[PDB]
Amino acid sequence: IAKVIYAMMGNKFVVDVDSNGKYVWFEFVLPGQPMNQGEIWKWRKEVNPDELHIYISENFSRVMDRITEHIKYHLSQPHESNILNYYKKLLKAFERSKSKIFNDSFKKGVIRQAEFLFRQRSFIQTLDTNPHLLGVGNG
Amino acid sequence: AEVQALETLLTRELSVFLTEPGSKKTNIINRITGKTYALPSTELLRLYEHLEQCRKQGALMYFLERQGTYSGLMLDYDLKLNTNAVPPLEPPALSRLCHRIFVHIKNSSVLIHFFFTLKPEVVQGKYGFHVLIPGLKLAASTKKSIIGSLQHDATVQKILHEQGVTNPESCLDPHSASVPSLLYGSSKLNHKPYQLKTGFELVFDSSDPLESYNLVSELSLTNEQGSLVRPV
Repeated sequence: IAKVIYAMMGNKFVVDVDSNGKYVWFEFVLPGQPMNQGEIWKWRKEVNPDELHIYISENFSRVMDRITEHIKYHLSQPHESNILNYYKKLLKAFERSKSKIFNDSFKKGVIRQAEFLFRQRSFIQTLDTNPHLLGVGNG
Repeated sequence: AEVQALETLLTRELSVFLTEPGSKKTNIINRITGKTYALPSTELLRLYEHLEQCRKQGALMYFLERQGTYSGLMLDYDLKLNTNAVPPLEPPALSRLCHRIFVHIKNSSVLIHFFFTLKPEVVQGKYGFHVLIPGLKLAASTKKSIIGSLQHDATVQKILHEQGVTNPESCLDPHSASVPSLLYGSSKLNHKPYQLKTGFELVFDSSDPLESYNLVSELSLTNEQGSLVRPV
């Protein structure tokens, strides 16, 4: 799940280690979302990636039920004993595991695993190093 | 369990067949989400069959269709009876109605399967009637002339009077042929879908004046290649 999440939004979140050895999440603010005044079009510190939790709970269901529909369609066609046993067992196991994504401990584990994938070496010390760029309220 | 084929079809095969909601090229429209489609005959008959299996098991559907330059005869009757007692549509009454519409359409362009459906009743305003005649294709101002003639018709008034109907006229909407209709089995908002009582057939001569068919496909106005019915 962490790899799929990184595949779909590996460009909006980064993780780096601070001076205290604590992982820190950064989010790239885009227009049209709740946010303070003046941080548009620039990164911001995130103590806890709430947007990541909301996304993994809401938009992942799209791929989940899409693949469920694909399995159902593939089961529709007639074949040998494979459709009678293997696809049925796979569908049962998958529908059993579908509800996991709404659990809290599962989400925490997924986030902790994705911390490794979203890691970007040499990000904190290269932050705000360009003297010719000055962040303002419009960008 | 079945009906899933319908959403899979709509999302995958029918997705490429997008039509403008306000465009007149569309033929099949669903009012659930305001989707308008202009599909060719293939997926048309496919969705007809699918809706047939759905109606075999049940459920409620809200599909619509609009009559184009060529279509059959679909009419709506707002029979607001005085009392909520069923006047069962006897074969003589249906024969009288068929003969009256026959003689009404004789004095027009000429070169027939008759399908009758009614309300499940138990409702204020009593029931209504929707006769469907998809044999011919004369969707033009002649349909408006026929609508006016039936509005001025008196035999159907006494035919309804024989059934104890206090609404001899005004049941047929003047815009019957100029508004979209619904396929058989398409229910109304908070209303049970209609049921068929009997389906008969006959033939017209240019000189001398049921569970064995795909009923949705046959009754479709835009389905020229139906089996039971033919595009006269």
